[PDB]
Amino acid sequence: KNIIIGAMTALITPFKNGKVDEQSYARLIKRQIENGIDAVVPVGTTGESATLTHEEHRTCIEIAVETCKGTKVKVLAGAGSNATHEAVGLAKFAKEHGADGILSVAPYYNKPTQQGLYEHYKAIAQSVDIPVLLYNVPGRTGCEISTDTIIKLFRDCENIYGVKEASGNIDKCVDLLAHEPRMMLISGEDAINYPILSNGGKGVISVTSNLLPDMISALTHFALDENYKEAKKINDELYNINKILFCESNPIPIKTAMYLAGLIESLEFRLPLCSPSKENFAKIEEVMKKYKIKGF
Amino acid sequence: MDKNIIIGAMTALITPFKNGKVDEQSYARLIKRQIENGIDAVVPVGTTGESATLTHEEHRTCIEIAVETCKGTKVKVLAGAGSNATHEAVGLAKFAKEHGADGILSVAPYYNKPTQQGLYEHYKAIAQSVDIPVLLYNVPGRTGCEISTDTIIKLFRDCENIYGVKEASGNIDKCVDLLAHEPRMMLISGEDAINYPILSNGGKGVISVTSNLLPDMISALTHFALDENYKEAKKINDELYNINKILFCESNPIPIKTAMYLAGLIESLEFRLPLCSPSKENFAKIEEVMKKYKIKGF
Amino acid sequence: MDKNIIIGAMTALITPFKNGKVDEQSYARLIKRQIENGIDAVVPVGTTGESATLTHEEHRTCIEIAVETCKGTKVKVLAGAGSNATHEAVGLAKFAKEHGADGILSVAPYYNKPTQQGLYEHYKAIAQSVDIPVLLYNVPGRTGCEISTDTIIKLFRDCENIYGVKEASGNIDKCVDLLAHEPRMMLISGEDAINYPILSNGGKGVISVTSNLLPDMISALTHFALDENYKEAKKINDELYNINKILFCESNPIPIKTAMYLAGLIESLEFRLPLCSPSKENFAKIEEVMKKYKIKGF
Amino acid sequence: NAMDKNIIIGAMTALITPFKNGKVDEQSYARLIKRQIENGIDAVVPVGTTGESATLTHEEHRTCIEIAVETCKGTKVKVLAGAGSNATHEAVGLAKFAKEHGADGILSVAPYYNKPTQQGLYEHYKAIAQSVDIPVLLYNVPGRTGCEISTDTIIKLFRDCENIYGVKEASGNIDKCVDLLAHEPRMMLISGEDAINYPILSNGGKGVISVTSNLLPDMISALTHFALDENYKEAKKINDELYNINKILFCESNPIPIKTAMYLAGLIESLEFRLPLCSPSKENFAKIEEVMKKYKIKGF
Ligand SMILES: [Cl-]
Ligand SMILES: [Cl-]
Ligand SMILES: [Cl-]
Ligand SMILES: [Cl-]
Ligand SMILES: [Cl-]
Ligand SMILES: [Cl-]
Ligand SMILES: [Cl-]
Ligand SMILES: [Cl-]
Ligand SMILES: [Cl-]
Ligand SMILES: [Cl-]
Repeated sequence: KNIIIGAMTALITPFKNGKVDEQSYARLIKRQIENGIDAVVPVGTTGESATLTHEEHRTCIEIAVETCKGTKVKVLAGAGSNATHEAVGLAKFAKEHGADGILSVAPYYNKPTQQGLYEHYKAIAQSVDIPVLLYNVPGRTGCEISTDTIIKLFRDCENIYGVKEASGNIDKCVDLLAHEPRMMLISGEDAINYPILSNGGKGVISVTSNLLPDMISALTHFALDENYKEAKKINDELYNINKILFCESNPIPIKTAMYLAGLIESLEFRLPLCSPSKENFAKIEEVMKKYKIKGF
Repeated sequence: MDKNIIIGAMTALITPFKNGKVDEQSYARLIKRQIENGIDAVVPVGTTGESATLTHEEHRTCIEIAVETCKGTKVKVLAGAGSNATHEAVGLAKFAKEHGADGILSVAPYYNKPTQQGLYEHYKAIAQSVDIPVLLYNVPGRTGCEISTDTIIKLFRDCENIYGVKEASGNIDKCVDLLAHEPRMMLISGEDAINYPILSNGGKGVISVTSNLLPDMISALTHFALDENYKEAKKINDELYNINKILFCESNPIPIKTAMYLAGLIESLEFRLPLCSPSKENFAKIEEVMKKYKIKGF
Repeated sequence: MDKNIIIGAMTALITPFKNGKVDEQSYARLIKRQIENGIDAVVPVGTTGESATLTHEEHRTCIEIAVETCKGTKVKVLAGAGSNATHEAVGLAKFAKEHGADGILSVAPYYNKPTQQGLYEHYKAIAQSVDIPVLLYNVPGRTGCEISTDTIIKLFRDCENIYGVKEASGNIDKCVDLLAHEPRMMLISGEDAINYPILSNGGKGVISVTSNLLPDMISALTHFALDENYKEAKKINDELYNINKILFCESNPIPIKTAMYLAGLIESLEFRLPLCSPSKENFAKIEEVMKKYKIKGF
Repeated sequence: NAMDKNIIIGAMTALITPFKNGKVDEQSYARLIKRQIENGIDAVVPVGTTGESATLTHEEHRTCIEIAVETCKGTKVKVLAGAGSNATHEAVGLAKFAKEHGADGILSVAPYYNKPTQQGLYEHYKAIAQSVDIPVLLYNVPGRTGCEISTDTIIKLFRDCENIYGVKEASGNIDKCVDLLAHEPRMMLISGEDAINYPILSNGGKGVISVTSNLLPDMISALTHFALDENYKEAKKINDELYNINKILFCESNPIPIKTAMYLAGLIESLEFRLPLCSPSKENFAKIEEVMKKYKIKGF
């Protein structure tokens, strides 16, 4: 198996005057690289994938690929869709523009059956020869990839190598690795990075690492090296920030934090996303004071 | 206040496929069948119509066919036009208008979970971009978000052409809340099994999946209720419960297309991935349930 | 079949405390006030009456006071008598009958989560133990289990004295399901905000929290609906929505007892732990909502 | 602070209660407890949910606690008696009752059915804790009670009451477990969900109150002891091996599946429950029967 594992960041997409701030994007990626991160995920949920155009999607993947060139950092591009023909197109597109692998979210809104999910991902995996990571996030999609479906896809499709789980369900994580220990289970929920890793998970795709790349990468690496004592210490230390970064829908809080930290110049979203309430803005600002935030 | 509205018995149209493409002649035939069986409006390219997997050109074709087929009749076209990206939703609204839609149905942003403030700005932008009626669509089970009663009411009061909401949330308490606080809006049932309860509380129409198969029955239920013939409306809602329930034994529109195929109303049981045929067990359950109903032909 | 029934407008009675004991004089006055304001039955020692924290002797006293206060009137006593242990629930049913109850309300077993087969056997045992009417009570948010439609219908058909169900599940779909398949049963609303929708679908009464405070309004709503005056019933249901909602801002009966205290209808705002007074903020919200309503004294 | 040091942790079993001809089978109960003791178990919990507390009489409650205390006497095994109620006055009475009958501590479930507020829950447990001088373990199980003890409430009770020493969590919410131990690392977090015993322990949890251990006490006790010694590799191996049985033991409401397994294993003579509990469906019975055949089940 070719795989992409370790500490990985779901990159925010900075905007300036309604456009992707391309210089800022490259600079943010360089900061990730210099702080121990193993891979970056351009144009996922945290990157406002829903509201980007196809050309902007291309631009972000290209910038990620170029910034990571000559480094150990890989690019796991977001490429999911709820239409199979579109997801196949996107997987091919990502590979065309130099991605090392793709993250492909379960179809949102149209609620396919397990058989549909199996055929969806089989089509995607067959369209490219790079690694594919499934992404289960039922609170956002309205559907769940069952354990049996994930395992069948892993066993049947050479390049499907694991799943990013964002379902708040540690029982499912036990189920997955007890039955198919060969897969790469990746945490998609920051607050529980340590519990997932301590049960044999092999990485994280993190929102929090946008702000604290050094701490998330340290946690992940400690855990992978079976230094559970030190990984847990960091996971506990991070709980407050990990929680507050979801006080409103991601990436509203993380972009607010990045702005407060002076890491992006404009606190700007594309509708229907918008700035947080004053109460939540103030909570985010206060929680941040307890952490050492690396600059550029 | 004096909004234009689209209400009454309405159908969320399925989209038939043939050899991987939209079967345009079948689509027209199905719409004419709805018209001839008492339906007041049709919704092309919504969820039941597999909007997620149609191309932009197909979206255009389906709307154009619906508009053309309804010409020379009272039947209105309420086009599906929602997106989870506000700039896209605005473009879809203008696009539907340009192609002759009488109004638009605009689903709450799915997957990206905007806040209420974001939902308000989303729909304000859409409503400002066209001069035709806009019906909000709340279906939290699919979208991952809910347009709150406060937000719906604020939109209704602030934007002239937002005239109501299609509710698909299995929450009759919310239906009471909405009409108690803002009795001028058009509340539209988006859940077939509870069509009668929504109408009897002051709802003014339905956007139905079941009416694809049984348009005459859904039409009668709605008009009985609008005329305050509640005993007759309830009787039909009760008779329809079994089919209303089986049409969601797998995710819509898998069961309704299966039923249309079984009834001989479409030629092939064909979907676009990630949708697919139902399990053999569910296929058989649908077939058995249908035997209790008189299904209008062409 | 021709079952004895207890239907119409009914009140889930609060239990007033004074110095840590049941205030028996207050209890009697509160019941007389319900009788004088058009209520058809009262329910002593249910959830709203803090049944969990009353002793066996207090349970006895409350039932005896309800029965005595209702003598010489048409008002019925539907006594709370459920338990999560079948042997206990049988004992409670016999006990309620012994002390003069006209029927019993028997909640689905809480906490131990029996299966449908277990629920069927539970209620079959209870119904066999007495010759008075038994009303099932489904409230999954409190019990952790749900009596399915099939189970309810099987019980109704198999056990002569089980005559229907109080539904408090926020699920109008299930109300449709129940009466579409078994129209002979008495469906009773257990959720005040949706009293009208349940009645307009053929429900035959309510067991209300709000009627503690506004008995004449709940009675009128119910009787308008039973006479098929749906416009008038809906008008009251809509007017009541604000109070109906605020009465659950914290777990019932915390808000209703607060409201009764604010209205001057009980002397002290006293609960038995683990119930306690509402937050300062919720106390203020309840007071403000009440200002819009006419409240009758004794 | 003596009390702060008095805890009951390690591998613990939520005991089933065997019936024979509608009565508690006292000989069988003693025998089953001895089997737990001889297979590495650190404490037993008589008359909890798994023991069908809801349907036992007060006299049967006393009998079960007495048998547990006597059987554990002279061993290091502790008795953590079920003593919760949704009425505070009753819960206080039950705590005193458990103490007077020799229990080492009590397990006290969050009030079911009546849905108290967090302030009510705090007052409920403060009353209970002040009534006895033995350890109290809170028990959060929202799917059964209809309420949840919030992290803030749990931490406040731990900080305010000397003898409230931790919480048994059965909420399938590992985030909450992180939250609890990140903010109050001195408490004893106890797993109440067998399938995730290892994840809870590896995050600093200090024991389990197990249903599965009724059937496989040796495997649950080995897992727990490995984890407490930071041999995570070996603890995880057992947790993984156990997943199939841990899952099937909840195919219907506990203790329906565990009693079915005990019966099929010959560890109790009859598959008998008190209503409203009853035997499982034919489908689930068969699933339980087949899953068991992959495990080694110790006899007496
Ligand atoms: Cl499925
Ligand atoms: Cl296996
Ligand atoms: Cl903004
Ligand atoms: Cl604000
Ligand atoms: Cl099949
Ligand atoms: Cl007696
Ligand atoms: Cl069941
Ligand atoms: Cl307060
Ligand atoms: Cl609270
Ligand atoms: Cl703290």
